[PDB]
Amino acid sequence: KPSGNYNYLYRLFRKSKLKPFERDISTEIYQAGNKPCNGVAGSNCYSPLQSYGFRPTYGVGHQPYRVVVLSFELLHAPATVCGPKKSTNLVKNKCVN
Amino acid sequence: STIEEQAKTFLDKFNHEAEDLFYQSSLASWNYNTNITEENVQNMNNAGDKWSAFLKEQSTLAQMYPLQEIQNLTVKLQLQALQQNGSSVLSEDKSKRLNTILNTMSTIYSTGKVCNPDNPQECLLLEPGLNEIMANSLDYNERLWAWESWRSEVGKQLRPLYEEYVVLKNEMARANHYEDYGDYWRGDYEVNGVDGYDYSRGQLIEDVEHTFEEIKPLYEHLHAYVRAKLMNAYPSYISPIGCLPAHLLGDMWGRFWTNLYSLTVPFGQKPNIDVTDAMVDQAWDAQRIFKEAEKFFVSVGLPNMTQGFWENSMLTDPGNVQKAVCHPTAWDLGKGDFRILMCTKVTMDDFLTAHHEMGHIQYDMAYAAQPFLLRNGANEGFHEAVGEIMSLSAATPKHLKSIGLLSPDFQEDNETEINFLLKQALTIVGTLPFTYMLEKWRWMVFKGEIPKDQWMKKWWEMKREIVGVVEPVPHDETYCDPASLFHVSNDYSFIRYYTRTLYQFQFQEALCQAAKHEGPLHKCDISNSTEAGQKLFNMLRLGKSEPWTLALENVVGAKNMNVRPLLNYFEPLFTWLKDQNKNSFVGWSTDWSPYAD
Ligand SMILES: *[C@@H]1O[C@H](CO)[C@@H](O[C@@H]2O[C@H](CO)[C@@H](O)[C@H](O)[C@H]2NC(C)=O)[C@H](O)[C@H]1NC(C)=O
Ligand SMILES: *[C@@H]1O[C@H](CO)[C@@H](O[C@@H]2O[C@H](CO)[C@@H](O)[C@H](O)[C@H]2NC(C)=O)[C@H](O)[C@H]1NC(C)=O
Ligand SMILES: *[C@@H]1O[C@H](CO)[C@@H](O[C@@H]2O[C@H](CO)[C@@H](O)[C@H](O)[C@H]2NC(C)=O)[C@H](O)[C@H]1NC(C)=O
Ligand SMILES: *[C@@H]1O[C@H](CO)[C@@H](O[C@@H]2O[C@H](CO)[C@@H](O)[C@H](O)[C@H]2NC(C)=O)[C@H](O)[C@H]1NC(C)=O
Ligand SMILES: *[C@@H]1O[C@H](CO)[C@@H](O[C@@H]2O[C@H](CO)[C@@H](O)[C@H](O)[C@H]2NC(C)=O)[C@H](O)[C@H]1NC(C)=O
Ligand SMILES: *[C@@H]1O[C@H](CO)[C@@H](O)[C@H](O)[C@H]1NC(C)=O
Repeated sequence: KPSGNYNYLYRLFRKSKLKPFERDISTEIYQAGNKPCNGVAGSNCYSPLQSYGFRPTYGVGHQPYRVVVLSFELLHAPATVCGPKKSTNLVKNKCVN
Repeated sequence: STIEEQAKTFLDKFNHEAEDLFYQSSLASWNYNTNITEENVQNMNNAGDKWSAFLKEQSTLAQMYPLQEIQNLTVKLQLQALQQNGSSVLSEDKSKRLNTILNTMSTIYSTGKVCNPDNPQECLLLEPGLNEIMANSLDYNERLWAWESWRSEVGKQLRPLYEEYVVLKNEMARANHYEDYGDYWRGDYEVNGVDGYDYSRGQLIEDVEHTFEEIKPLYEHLHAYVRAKLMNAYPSYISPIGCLPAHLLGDMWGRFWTNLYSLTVPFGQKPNIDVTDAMVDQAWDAQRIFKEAEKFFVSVGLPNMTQGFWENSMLTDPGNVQKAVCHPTAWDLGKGDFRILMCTKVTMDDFLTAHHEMGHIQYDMAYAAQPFLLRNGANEGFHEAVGEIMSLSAATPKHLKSIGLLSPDFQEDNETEINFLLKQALTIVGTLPFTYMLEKWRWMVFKGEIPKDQWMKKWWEMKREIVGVVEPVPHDETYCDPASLFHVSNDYSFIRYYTRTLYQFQFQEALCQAAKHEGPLHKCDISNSTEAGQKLFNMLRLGKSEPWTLALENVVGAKNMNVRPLLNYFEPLFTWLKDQNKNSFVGWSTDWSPYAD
């Protein structure tokens, strides 16, 4: 939207890199220095959530893109979700298979 | 838990927030600049002051990381470019006084008036009419009256303000460990901690004075020719062995001599190339010019336009009521948005200005990957040189005879060669002495070598010694001539116009060797040659990440600025000139004066 769309965030400060397929929703103050800050913004203690400034007058490379990541998995189940095929018509008076 | 790992943590957040706020402010500024209304003024000023206050708060916050323990060089560059207090290190009263006197100087320069001695109700401002009388007239007394009155009725107001601005700026620069305000200006060419590309602030003066010493053998001949020709437009006013009166040069101060071309054209019976009737009679519109420029730029190997550039840029003048000040500029609003603003017509000068602007656009497109604080030229002089070599190469007959604007044969003769080279010389090599002299004078004033009771005397002595012009009326220590210039009264640096002129021709000769040229340098084009684009893009994508004396090596092969490319470019005119002064006296004596009689 014009004048900014501040409803799409992305966290850019984490103490440890993420392990595969983990989701974190914490909003505690990331503390960079050596002094406790007890949860207030200021010097060497930053808030880790920031928002995209999406606007229509952007160049390709800053416009919001939507992503849908599919994942496939087979643990042990014999008959599960599967794609559709072609219902071979049933013939009669003719042996074959 | 170190004093370095916090720097990057702070710099990331600063980069994000600064990019956001800067985009907001620049969008507001554009919205004003292309649509002049009343509410847009406040809508722009609001975002401007918000961005300024945010930058000030980040500056007073970033003083917690001492620059002495930072080891990485990019973060050091960013912190040092962010740490400088700049102004506001003074007390409050001094700052208010300095701001007031700066605004007063700008206002007095902008709205000065001088009217006739025989009719006191017909005075004209500077811009609409004074530098028009000084540019189009041919009468001696009229030019003399204009040049004398503009300095006697507007210059005399700037001296008691300049004599305080000097002291205030000296204190503001001494409060930051610079020893004067001149060193603050030269602090742009400063480079520390590279072990092979060092450049101390003090070597700039030596470099300038050692490169100007090689131009005089050409400037002297050009001056002798211009004088031997001027002695036919105003007879019995110029002596064959004296200087040129400072009011017969072409404009108010003598910065450019290009307005003399109607008097000193070598062969006045051959019209130089001007493809303006072909463009008009072939139905060329305001978009075809930019399409051709984009095609030329994509020929050498640089990317296409961003497609956000064609929908939002303002290439045409909005007709009915959209009054917009259109001085051609290229914008870098950020976040991948590049726009161009110019009220273009269908002529040749705009056809070259389009290429000039697309030069800046390509430059800003190249280094858009660096952090925010490093989105700028390698120094204050690279941008205009990069933007200028394109237009330099886009006006050669070989290039214009392949696009279609010219006939496919167009027989060439050395007379048009000389014409074009001389018209180029009256603007390129005609301003270097004046620029060098004015910068040397301002340095010697700020440093304190010239006591405040010897300003005008030393100024006119240096003008007689270096540039070669003499005043037509004595000037005592009540006047103030340097302040009557735009760049001097508004506190703008001036040394960049002397380094751009050298970087331009250095880049040109460096790239013209990649395209494997054959003839003289002024007939080359870098189109259709992909290696030139690569050599140029190797420097375009750096920004301020590396010291400028490194980005200068990647394209040329040297470490400092040089002057051999300029003389290599001007060799033919040099020879023809050296064969034109058999009877005249090349040089000048500093004794003759238009009133010593
Ligand atoms: C140039 O600025 C003026 C002043 O803001 C604009 O005029 C009004 O702009 C508002 C903003 O949306 C509109 O709602 C009004 O309808 C406009 N009034 C008129 C009489 O046009 C103007 O629109 C701006 N120019 C352009 C091209 O948008
Ligand atoms: C600290 O310095 C190092 C090298 O001196 C930088 O490392 C470069 O980082 C960029 C992007 O992160 C890479 O594209 C380069 O390949 C890296 N160079 C090398 C030699 O590996 C590092 O970026 C600097 N720190 C910061 C915060 O920029
Ligand atoms: C920038 O300005 C400040 C003053 O506004 C200079 O003085 C330092 O200010 C900090 C902040 O209060 C103090 O903690 C220091 O004790 C001051 N003195 C120092 C650091 O010597 C500061 O020095 C200036 N920095 C630069 C690079 O000019
Ligand atoms: C750059 O190269 C292109 C392609 O080789 C040139 O375009 C062709 O030039 C020939 C020469 O007369 C024409 O016959 C073709 O019709 C052109 N092709 C097109 C698609 O226009 C172009 O002239 C070269 N430019 C320069 C300055 O050398
Ligand atoms: C332009 O080139 C022509 C030759 O292409 C030059 O004409 C010759 O100049 C020399 C110089 O003394 C004479 O000895 C020859 O007799 C000339 N040739 C003819 C056919 O008359 C001309 O001087 C050149 N002009 C410039 C300004 O470079
Ligand atoms: C640039 O755009 C033109 C037409 O818009 C296209 O033909 C050409 O392939 C493009 N080149 C690049 C490098 O995108």
